[PDB]
Amino acid sequence: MKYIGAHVSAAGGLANAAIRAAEIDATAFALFTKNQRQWRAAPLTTQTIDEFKAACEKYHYTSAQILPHDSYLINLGHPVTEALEKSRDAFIDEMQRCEQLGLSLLNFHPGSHLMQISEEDCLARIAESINIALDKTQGVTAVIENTAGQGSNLGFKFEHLAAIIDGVEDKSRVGVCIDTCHAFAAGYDLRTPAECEKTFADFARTVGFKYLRGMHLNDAKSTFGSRVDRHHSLGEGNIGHDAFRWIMQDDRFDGIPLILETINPDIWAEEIAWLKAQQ
DNA sequence: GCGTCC
DNA sequence: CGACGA
DNA sequence: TCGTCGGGGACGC
Ligand SMILES: [Zn+2]
Ligand SMILES: [Zn+2]
Ligand SMILES: [Zn+2]
Repeated sequence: MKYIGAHVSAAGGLANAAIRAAEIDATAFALFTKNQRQWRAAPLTTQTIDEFKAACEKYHYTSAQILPHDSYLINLGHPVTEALEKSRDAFIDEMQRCEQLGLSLLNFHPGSHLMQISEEDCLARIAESINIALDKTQGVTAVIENTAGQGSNLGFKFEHLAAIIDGVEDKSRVGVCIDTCHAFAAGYDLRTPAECEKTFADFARTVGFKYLRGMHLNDAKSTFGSRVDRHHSLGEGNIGHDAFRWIMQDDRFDGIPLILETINPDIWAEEIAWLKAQQ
C-alpha cells in the first residue's frame, strides 16, 4: 500500500499537523518539529508530546507514515569547524525530538561546501555528522534527501548519496528520500515513463531501493538540469503529470511516506486524491 | 541591495 | 515557515 | 487575519 500526503503546517502545535493531514484525507504527512529558519526552540513539553501522539493515534498515522524534516540552517558538511559543530549539535537535537515524539524517520539535506573544502571532504563530514547523531540516539533513521544542486549544495548526484551512505557505520539507520523536482533540476529526466525508468534504474544502480525511505512528490517550476530548486503543483510544472502516475503505479514506492511539497496547499486534498486514483 | 523561495 | 505581537 | 523576525543559503532581479 502507498502512504500519500503533504508537508502540513504545525502552526499552533505539532498535533495540528496530524489534524490538518486528516482533513485533507492524507495517509502520510511531513512536518517541522520546530521552526526551520531559527536555531533555537523551547524543549518539547510533555503536553505537546502527548497531544501529538494522541492525534496520530486518533487519525491512524503510525511512525512509518510520518516524515519530519530538519531545519534549513543545519549544514552537516560545513567546512568551518565551529559552524559544523553547531549544526551537528542542532541535528542531534532534532533526532532527539523525534525520539521523544515516537517518530522513526528524520529527513534532512546533505550539506554544502561553500567552495572552502572539496566535495570528497564535505561528503565525509556529512557521513561523520550522521554517525555522531546515530551514536547519541536510538530508533531514528537518518533519511538523506537528494538536492537540486543549488550553489555549493551537495546531494544532487545519486553518487553523493551513495558516498555518504558508504561512510555511515550503522546502515540500518540511514536511508534516502527522493524529491522529484530536485532530481529533475539536477539533470535526471522524468518527463516520460521511459525517462522515469532510466532515472530510477540509475538510482537502483547507484544507491539501491533498499535505502529508499520516502519521496517528495513535487513538479518543477525550474527547468531540466537547471540546478534550481523551485517547486510546482502536480502537472503544472516542467515535469508534467506522467511521472507521478508512473510512480503511483510502481510497487517499489509502497510502505514509505510519499509527500507533496507542492506550492498551492489549497489543492493538496485534490492532489492527494488524484495520486490515489492513479494506482 | 531587494523580495522571494527552499 | 511558526511564534508572536496588539 | 495581518506584518514581522529569524538569519542559512540561494535565485533572479
Ligand atoms: Zn528538504
Ligand atoms: Zn524536498
Ligand atoms: Zn525543494
